[PDB]
Amino acid sequence: MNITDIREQFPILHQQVNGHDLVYLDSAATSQKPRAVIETLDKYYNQYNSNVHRGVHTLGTRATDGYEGAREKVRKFINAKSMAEIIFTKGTTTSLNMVALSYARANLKPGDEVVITYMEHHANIIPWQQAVKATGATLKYIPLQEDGTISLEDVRETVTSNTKIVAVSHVSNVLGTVNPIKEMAKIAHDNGAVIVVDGAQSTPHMKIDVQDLDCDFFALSSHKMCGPTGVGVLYGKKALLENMEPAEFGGEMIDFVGLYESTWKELPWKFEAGTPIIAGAIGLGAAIDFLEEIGLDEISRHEHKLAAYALERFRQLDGVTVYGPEERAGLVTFNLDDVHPHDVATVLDAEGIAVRAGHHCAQPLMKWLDVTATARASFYLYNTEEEIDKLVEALQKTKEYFTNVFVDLEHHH
Amino acid sequence: MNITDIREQFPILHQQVNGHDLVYLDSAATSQKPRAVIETLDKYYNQYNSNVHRGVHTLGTRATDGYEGAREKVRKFINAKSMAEIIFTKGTTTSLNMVALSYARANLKPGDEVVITYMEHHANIIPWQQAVKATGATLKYIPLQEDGTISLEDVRETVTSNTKIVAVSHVSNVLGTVNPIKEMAKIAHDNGAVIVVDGAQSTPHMKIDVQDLDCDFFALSSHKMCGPTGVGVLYGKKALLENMEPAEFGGEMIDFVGLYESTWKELPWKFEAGTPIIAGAIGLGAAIDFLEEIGLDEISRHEHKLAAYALERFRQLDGVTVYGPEERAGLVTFNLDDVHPHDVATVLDAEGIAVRAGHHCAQPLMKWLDVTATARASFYLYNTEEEIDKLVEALQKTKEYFTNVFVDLEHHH
Ligand SMILES: Cc1ncc(COP(=O)(O)O)c(/C=N/[C@H](CS)C(=O)O)c1O
Ligand SMILES: Cc1ncc(COP(=O)(O)O)c(/C=N/[C@H](CS)C(=O)O)c1O
Repeated sequence: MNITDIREQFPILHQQVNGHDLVYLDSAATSQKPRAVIETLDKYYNQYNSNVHRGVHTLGTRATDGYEGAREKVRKFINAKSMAEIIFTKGTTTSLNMVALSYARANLKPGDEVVITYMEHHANIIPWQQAVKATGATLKYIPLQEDGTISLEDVRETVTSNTKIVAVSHVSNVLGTVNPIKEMAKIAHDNGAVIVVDGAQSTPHMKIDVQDLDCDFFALSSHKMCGPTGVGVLYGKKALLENMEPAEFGGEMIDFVGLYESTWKELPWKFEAGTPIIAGAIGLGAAIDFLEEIGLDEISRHEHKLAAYALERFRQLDGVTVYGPEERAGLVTFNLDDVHPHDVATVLDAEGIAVRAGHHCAQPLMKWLDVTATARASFYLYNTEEEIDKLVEALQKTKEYFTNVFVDLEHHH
Repeated sequence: MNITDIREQFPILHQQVNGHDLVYLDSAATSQKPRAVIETLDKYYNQYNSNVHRGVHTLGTRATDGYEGAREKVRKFINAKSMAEIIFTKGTTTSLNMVALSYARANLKPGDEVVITYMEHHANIIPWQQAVKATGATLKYIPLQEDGTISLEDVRETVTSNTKIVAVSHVSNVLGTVNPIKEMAKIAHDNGAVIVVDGAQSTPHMKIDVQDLDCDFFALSSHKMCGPTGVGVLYGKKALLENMEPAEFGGEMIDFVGLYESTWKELPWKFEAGTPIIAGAIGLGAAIDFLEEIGLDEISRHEHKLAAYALERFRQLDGVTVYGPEERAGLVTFNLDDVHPHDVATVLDAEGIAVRAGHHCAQPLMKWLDVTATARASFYLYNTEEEIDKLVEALQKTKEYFTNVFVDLEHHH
């Protein structure tokens, strides 16, 4: 795995910001794309764009074969058994809302529980809050251990015979924790519940095999895994999708439409109403080909190396707190003592470094952490240890800078 | 308006299919894109892709300014009063489903009516069938005149004081009829109902001014108007959106998230959950700049010329039926006597010509027309009368060809 040759494929990395080489450490907010994906979108619009299915003309057939070809690439990439289980959506958030509307609101009654965790992103909280309110069910939270991991004993305790859905992140976008999803799915299934996995932050960075995880649903976003914006996938086991009703209705997802009643197409098209995200899905297929050629296990190994390096170097800084466990995915969320993280991010961008500040769409977790906001640097296959050095040197300088302005200000008054 | 200079901007037009120059007459299924839009997507991914809002770093700020900049371009393009009324969605179909879920299912009771028309596309039928079933309301259809137009007297008769929603196409994707939306909105409003306008086939081809139409909601798709796939808009009057709940829930559309309850952001972001369709929406902004530079009234005038030319030349063909009115948008749906339209489309694609065959997502209309399927040639700003000549010459040849094989076959047996 040669990071020079990989970085050469991403045109956006090669520019300056504020007079310094760009150091992009915000891939958990969104990833950058390689020429193979951008040129796949260009070839689509320059050569074979047309609407898909009912192919009667040559371009239509090429676009349809491109779109359904990318569906098979996704199926193989997450090792689903069938294309019927792969639905294209606009992103993880819409995929999780479809499960909450079509599966939860059909299957919850008073007394039933949906169980989630305090580290969930909003997209894997709010649809369940609304689904339990619609149905009179109960929402419950699995508690976290002090390092931000989940114990399977707390899972066993929280999940009961009244639990119908457990919904949990594969990897946290704030703590970097990799949750024990395969063992959580066994506990859910032992209690008669399904498990819904939010895979937005695991899919780009490590191999996913839905048959080994035995998850009932799994959701992911293209824009975090070198693919186009505006596209995602919902995987669900075929026997559950077959019994769920559509979340949206219109052309392409019907078989017969009468004045008052309609019948639906087979899977997966039952869940894809209207003209689909044709270019984006073909571009996500190209992103998967690109990542597979590098190797997801190679990419996870490089991120293990960068995360171990970063946590060591952050422990060299005084006055910095990092949240979450030592064993983790490729990201570090932190705060500097006495500097607001938005000001940390502002000053780092003046040195060319892009990180994110705020609650990262996880307000209940920030409350658990007893902070109002954090800064996060996150890594992917095109980042290097030299970029981590630049980050830790800039945080040192930021600390000294805010120390010096404070000392100066205090002496002034 | 110079069609040579416009066609030079669309790289896809310049190729052969089956050894003949491509003649693309399927823009009502999807439009082709000019280099200005494809290069806007390339510049986004090559230079300033990042996630949007809470901008702390330079690329994030550029992408956010691009995305919200395209929102203002849309506002001005349809003459909405505020960006709060412009919501980005994945397409017309999702925009109409959001009104059916968030407005209709909140506002219908037994005895209330939703009124639509027999020429509606499925995307403006099925969400209302489901919304009235969910609520116990009643679905009613405005009947059509014999040429496939709607009389305002039938509108007045169908719409009653129990009607809460009238939903109607601006332009039919099969008949080419341009419906009298501004006068239908007055009739709806006089009865206490809102009007929902499906503008998928009008927006690409003629100026839209939502203040003059006085529509309460209006839905459109980027891919039909020279823009990227996977993106659309829902416009709704601000006072109606402010009272509607979100259709999907997650990050970006909240203000506060507690364990069990959340509060929503202001408009329009209340309706945009999760990472948005960043590249696609910036590319739809480029498509609008491109169309505005040509002039929507110029484009409508060129399509009036092509449609008048086509209807005259089709009346030169024996054994061909065209459906719908003489005054129409830029499309012609037809059948050849005794040839199935799928075989018409197959044979035309052997001469390089792309048209569409089937029910065009309007099965109740096909039943009204007493056919099971039709062929459709549809035009846009890059098509010419020479392409119509090629179409009518090929239909003549198709007719003779099927005549000759039949005569031959009959003599054989
Ligand atoms: C664990 C996890 N779950 C769901 C989401 C929502 O994904 P999206 O915004 O692509 O719909 C995300 C996206 N998180 C944001 C922006 S992707 C971030 O971490 O900056 C996520 O990380
Ligand atoms: C009048 C009208 N209403 C709604 C739609 C659905 O638009 P989309 O598929 O972009 O969600 C369409 C799209 N019609 C199809 C494919 S765009 C066609 O006519 O071939 C339409 O024409």
